[PDB]
Amino acid sequence: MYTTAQLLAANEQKFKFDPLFLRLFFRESYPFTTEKVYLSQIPGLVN
Amino acid sequence: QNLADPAYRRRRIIMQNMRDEELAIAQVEEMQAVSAVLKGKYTMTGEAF
Amino acid sequence: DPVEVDMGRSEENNITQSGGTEWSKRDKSTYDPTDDIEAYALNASGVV
Repeated sequence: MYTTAQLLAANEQKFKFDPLFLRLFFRESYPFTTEKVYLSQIPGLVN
Repeated sequence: QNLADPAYRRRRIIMQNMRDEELAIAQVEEMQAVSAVLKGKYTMTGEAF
Repeated sequence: DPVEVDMGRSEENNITQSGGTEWSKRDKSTYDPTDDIEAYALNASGVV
């Protein structure tokens, strides 16, 4: 029983990961009300 | 999820068409400048003219 | 009496340049060693 174990600090093992993508590209967020979502684009070419 | 009447759709078509015609004018306008300071000559020739 | 200490080092922080590519099997002029530096700095577990 006579052990006297003295505990010191621990580690974290934190990760090298940051978004960089929702933080630079996908910056604006949109919730959904429907199940599907379209993505239309207008191709314009006058003459 | 949010439609409109064909009337405001007609308004949208009118505004878009005005935009397209203005763009076509601005674009065809540079043709003469390109001919002028590209050769010193220009040709104003095309059908219905 | 022997007392062994495993400090907690990982083997991928104990690289040996052994191979055909350490530094001496290269041209000193054309090669940049920084590529090895970042290739080893990935498993840094923090800033170095």
